[PDB]
Order: sequence, then C-alpha cells, then structure tokens
Amino acid sequence: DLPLRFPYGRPEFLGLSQDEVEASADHIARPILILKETRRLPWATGYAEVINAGKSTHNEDQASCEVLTVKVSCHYWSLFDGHAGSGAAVVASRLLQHHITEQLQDIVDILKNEKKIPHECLVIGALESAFKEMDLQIERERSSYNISGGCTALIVICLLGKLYVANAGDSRAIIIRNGEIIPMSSEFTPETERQRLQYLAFMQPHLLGNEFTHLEFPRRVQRKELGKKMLYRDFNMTGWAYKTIEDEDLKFPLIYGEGKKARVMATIGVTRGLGDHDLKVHDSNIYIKPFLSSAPEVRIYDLSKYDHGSDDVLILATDGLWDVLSNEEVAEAITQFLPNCDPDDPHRYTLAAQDLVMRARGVLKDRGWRISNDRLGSGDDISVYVIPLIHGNK
Amino acid sequence: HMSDLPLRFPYGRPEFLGLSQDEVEASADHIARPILILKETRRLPWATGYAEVINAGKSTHNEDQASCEVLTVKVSCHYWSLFDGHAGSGAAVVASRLLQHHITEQLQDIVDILKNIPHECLVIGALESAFKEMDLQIERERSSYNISGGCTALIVICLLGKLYVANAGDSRAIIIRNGEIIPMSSEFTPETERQRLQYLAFMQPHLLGNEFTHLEFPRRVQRKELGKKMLYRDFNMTGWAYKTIEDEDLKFPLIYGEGKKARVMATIGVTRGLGDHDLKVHDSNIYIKPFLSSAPEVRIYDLSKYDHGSDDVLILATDGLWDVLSNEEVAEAITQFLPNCDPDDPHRYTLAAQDLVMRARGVLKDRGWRISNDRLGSGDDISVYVIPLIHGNKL
Ligand SMILES: [Mg+2]
Ligand SMILES: [Mg+2]
Ligand SMILES: [Mg+2]
Ligand SMILES: [Mg+2]
Repeated sequence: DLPLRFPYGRPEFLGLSQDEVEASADHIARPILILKETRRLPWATGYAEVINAGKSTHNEDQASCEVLTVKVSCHYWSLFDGHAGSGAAVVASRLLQHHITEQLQDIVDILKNEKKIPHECLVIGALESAFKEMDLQIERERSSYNISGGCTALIVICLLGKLYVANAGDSRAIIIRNGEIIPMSSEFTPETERQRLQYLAFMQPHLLGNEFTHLEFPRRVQRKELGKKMLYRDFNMTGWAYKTIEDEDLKFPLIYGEGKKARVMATIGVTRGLGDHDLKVHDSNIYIKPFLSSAPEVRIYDLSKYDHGSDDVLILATDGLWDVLSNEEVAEAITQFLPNCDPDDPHRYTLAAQDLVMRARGVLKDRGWRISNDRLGSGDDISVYVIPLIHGNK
Repeated sequence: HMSDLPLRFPYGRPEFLGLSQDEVEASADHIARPILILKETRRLPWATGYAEVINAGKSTHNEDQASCEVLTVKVSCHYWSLFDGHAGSGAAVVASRLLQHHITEQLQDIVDILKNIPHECLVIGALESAFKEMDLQIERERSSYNISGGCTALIVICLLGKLYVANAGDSRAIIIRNGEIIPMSSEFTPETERQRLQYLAFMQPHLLGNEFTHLEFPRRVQRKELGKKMLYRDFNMTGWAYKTIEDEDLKFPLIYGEGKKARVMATIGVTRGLGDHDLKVHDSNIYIKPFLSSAPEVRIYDLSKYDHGSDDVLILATDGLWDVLSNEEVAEAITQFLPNCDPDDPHRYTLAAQDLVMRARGVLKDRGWRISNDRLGSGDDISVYVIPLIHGNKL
C-alpha cells in the first residue's frame, strides 16, 4: 500500500548492480557474495554473506560499514537480521548511524576534553539512546512508509581507541585474540529473557489477552493435569517447584519451546531489536511489541591494552552463522585459515569471512545443506564481518 | 497496629549460644560491646564457628539473628542462616525460627526425586519458594503478632554433597579455598537493583504517589534547571545521556545516594529480604514493600570437585563485617589465623569467627571504634559463621 523508505538491496559496499543482486537470491545455488578486493573497507574489514535456503524470498540480513564524523572520526560496523520482511533491516542499515552520530555529538566535547560519570558511560548512553531513537523513528514512519517487519541490531563503533559493541537481538560478536575467545555480546531470546518477560506479564496481565499464562511449565499443560501437582517456574525462580494446576495454568505458555527455538507468545524467537511495532499473535489482536525491547547491551574492548597480531579479529555475524557453528569452531576456522594468507594481503579477512560462511552454509546435494561431519548446514541468511584488530593498535 | 499485638517469639540471641537471659543482658552492652562466641561445651554441626557482637548504640537490641541446625527431609540437610534485622528484631527472630521449616517442607516435595530438569534446579526452586513462603507467613501472622520490622536473609544448606547459598539482602558469603576467594553471593542494594526498581516505577507510576520520579540524575535536580539539558539515566540505560528537565524530573529521585547511603524512596538501603510488609516512606502513605522482594539468588558450590583442607572455609557474615572488611582482608585474616590452631581443635573455627568479628569491630577510642590503620570500625551488629568445608568432603 505505502511506499518503501529505501529500495531493497544488499550492502552498498558490495557494489552490486541489480542483476548481480538477483543472481544472489538463488535458494539452490546460494552464491556466497564477498567484498571485491578492488573495494576496501575500513581496517580492510572482510565481509561475506549468502541467502537463506528458501524461508524468505529476499536475504533479510543487512549491513553497513563506514567512517562517521562526529562534530572526531568514528569507525562503524553494523548487522541487522531482519524477520517478517526486509523493511526494518534496510531502514536501520541506513539510518541508525545518523542516530549514533547525533547522540555522540551531544557528548563529543566531553570526550575530547554527585555521581561521577566516566566518559565511556557517556558513549554507552549515546549508543543506548541511539537504538531507542532508531525505533520511534521507525514507529512514527510506519504509517507513511512500508517498513516491513523487524530486525535485530548488532553494531560496533571504534571511538577514541575503544570498541563499543552494542547488541539488541540474537546476532553475536566475539573477539579471537591469540586463540582465546572473548565474547563481546549476549543474545536476547525468550530463553535468556524469560524472567523479564514473565514479570512483565505478571505486572500487566492484560498484555496476555486472557490467552496466555506467564508461568512456565516443563511441557504443555492440558486439562488432564488440572488439580494435580506439577513443576512450575515463575519470574522469581531460576529453579522449579510444585504447584497445583488451577485453571489459568491451562492457557498457552508465554514462553514455549526449548533453547534457540523458544518463542514468546507462540510468535517470535528473539526478544530485542527494532521494528515489529504492529506484530500480533497468530490470528489474534494481541500485540507482541510490549514484550520486546530496543535496548542494547553494550560491551567495551580497550584496544590500547593489547598489541594485536594480523590474526586477532573481531567476528560479527548473524545467527545464521552461530546456529550451526560454535564460538570454538569459528575460532578454529579463523586461526587455521588466516596463517595460510600473506599477513599484508588486504583480501585476507574477506577470504576468512568467506571461509566462515562456507563452513556454515555447506553443500546442497539430495539430503539438504550439509556442512562438516554431515551436520545440517544453516538455512538462514548468513552475514559475517571479520574485523582485524591490528588496525586498532594504539 | 502491630504495636498492640503480643510477640510471636520472645527476643533472644541465637538459641545455639545457650545464653541465659542474664547472659543476654550482659551481651547488649554498647560500650564494652562484648563479642559473644559459641561455648566449647556446645558444638555446632561441622564444628561450625560463630561469633557475634552488638552494634555500637544505633538500636537497643542486636538485630542480627542466626540459626544453625541439621534438618531432616522425610535425608539430612545442614542449615546455616543469617538474618540482618532492621527497624525492629521481630522479623529476624521469626525468620531465624521458621524459615527452616519452610525449607524442610519444600524439600520434602522433591526428596523422592533427589535420592532416586536437573536436580540442582529443584533444590534451587525449593529454596526460592521457601523464602517466598516465609514472607507471606510473616504477612499473615503480622495481624496476630508483633513481627516488627524486616530482615535480610542469607542461608546455606548442604544437601547431597552440594552447598546452596541463597541470599536475599546485603549479607555476603565467600569461600576461601587455599587462599583464593570464591564469591558465593551478591548483595541486593539500590545500586545493584537500580534498573529493576526504575522499571517497576515506570510500569506502575502509582507506586511513586506523585512524590518521586523513576529517572536517575547525577545530582539532585533543582527547579532552577527547568528547561536545561542534564544527564539522565533510565531503566534501560547503563550509561548516561542528555534530556531537557521537565517538571516531573523535579520530583524526588526513586534512587538517590551512593554506597551505603544509597536509598530507595529515601527509606531503605537494602532491597531484598523478609518482612517490612507495612513499611512506609518517611512521614507518608507510600508503601515500600512493592519494590522489595523476598526472592534469593542461589549459588551452588559442589563439595566433591575438590578435597578441602582444614582451612578451607565458607564465611557467612552480615554487612556489619563487609562494610569495613573487604573479601581480601577477610581472606588475609582467615589464612593468617587458622594455621595457628591445632587442626583437631573443635574450637578452631569459632576462634577464627571471633578474630573476624574483632578485626571488624575494633577498639574503643575517645573518637569511637577504630580498627587497623586508624580506619573507622564497624558500628553495626556483626555476626560471622566460619564453616569448615572439610566436613563436606566426598565419602
Ligand atoms: Mg532474518
Ligand atoms: Mg537469522
Ligand atoms: Mg540490622
Ligand atoms: Mg547490618
């Protein structure tokens, strides 16, 4: 009905032209696109991506990477895993950096120059406000532009010799530094956020629409067990204890499923990010957005405290990577791939990124996408940054 | 009112001290501040050490309470507990007598699973429910008995070779194992709980009674700054950003202060525990209890992954100790003291407990109580358990 805020596409730094773009969206070939060696990114950052194995017509991942000027320079990398549409992810790929820039400008003069407030806390609050302000802008432009769906957001900035990794979703950032894995992010899923979700449904039961219960049970409760004792978990418990099933325990659980496929209100499997303002429950007028948050967790890495080698890297990747490769596998692939490349070859990290995507996507024969050890490959969109920390050395 | 009701229990010191009430009287001296230790004639489970000392004058009674016994689930469950009472001794006395019965009963619900979802998660759950049920019982009995004030609750059980440390308050548990400090709990303060507190006030603004705002500011906002930009911090923020000050920012902050002066609606400086069901904001009608919680955090230490020594101890203490002694000073004091008593001396850990209390309490000057390096001594009630992990070893 309404116009697109921006045309759909792939990251601008891939310099694709719209016929290249549609050769990319091949669900059976799944071509791995990489940054052309002729186009260098900040810090010679490597990038690689690939479309899902069928579940959405378009690659709903997006990514932006550039050097911001704050009136000081600020390096920037972003990944947005869109869902239920490409809209939010494209909008955030273009506009979040503007919000980050505006928030940093409020505080840039404190940075170059009664609760005591460290300067990092100002930078963190600028990122925190920037995510909040990117939402809101999506919220208010919903009714004028077709900004479909929702997206997670994972961004990194390098400001004054520190990395700030700010995550609101289930993408993941890790540093691989001389083989050790430094996690720079945590995921926001119905699993990791259960207590927050439960407590909010408890404090505001009208958000459940008399269709869900905020209590969590080992398996689905059917009227079969009404009046029997059963294990339950409330927002205040990490553990389990017994309760007599008392009618309302019959409703669909607010949190259901195990692990990576736990879902809030039978609908969404990630609890933070942007968009999803009008997202409702399957065939229902219950809104999901009260339960989601745009608020990112922000972690800091001081680049000045370590002399990083050619192989010490920050990996940014959407769940498409991490859904099949552990942190340890990614570290093993990185540390085994990069020593085979000339350390002064600017393409190194793109090829490392291509290696990671390859190892998560796999090869399609007749048994579906398989990676190493005959494991199912990832059928999701996969986007990978490989950021060489050697260019952040003081 | 509660003042018209009889006491649920008479005031006393921990039962296991076997103090006659002449001895109890002798112990509530605020000038000599006598350090009470466990009589060698009364052994505690695991030869557990215990020492305590009354506050320097800020309340007529020692408002700490402590309970130590071997419970039986119908299996054996060792139980140590500290309650830092406030605004009265009633909650802490009641909790020191009745929380164990809630624990026993919640454990009975899962005892058959234990000796025949991970099992730890069931023990954890029982503790979390027991705390909720010890509150609630206080909440109902409130109407028939004078269960004054509130208290924090730090408890430890040993069940089937694991220690569960359930903390709701600002007492602290640490293991000192071969000189290293293994933290077994986190305090629940207006600072550590800021975002929970702010978000609850955001969700339920009626809890502020139009006297408070949920936003935090680097200092108290003055009316003079209406319309100007100021750093603020909201519930979803760890950092600070700018905002224009808008009338509602002039209300008194929900969280204001730093360290132990940090307070919630200018009334309470600890945010978890039992009791306080009728606690109200300083001169007013705003109830504090909606922001309080009885839910402990539970941490597990597996007593089989390590063959513990004579000097490997779990230290439980109320903030009377941790307010003037850091974890490392406590570790310094344990590792310096315990090597100097016969390993087979059953009074070993009570003496270490006493030494900890004494190192926190200090000596009396014309200026007040001072510890080492002319530092100010603790003026609070101090209660310390030294629990020797050697008694938790395999087999
Ligand atoms: Mg997606
Ligand atoms: Mg994905
Ligand atoms: Mg007290
Ligand atoms: Mg105290």
